[PDB]
Amino acid sequence: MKALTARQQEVFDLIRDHISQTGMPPTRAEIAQRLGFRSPNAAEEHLKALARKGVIEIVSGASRGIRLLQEE
Repeated sequence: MKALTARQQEVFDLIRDHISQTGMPPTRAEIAQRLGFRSPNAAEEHLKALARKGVIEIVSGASRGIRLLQEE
């Protein structure tokens, strides 16, 4: 249906893993630090590619604010 590339699928798996442990979605600092990104704008660009294909809503304003929608 809508296929995800390997490093954007690592960003999507950290969103599902923090909801399964805590209830809530992660910050853009947790996505850059826990997966291992040298520039935090590369973690933000893979998060934008997940919203542009159609799998998440980025709630722009809330720090822990990424709502899980679709995969397939």
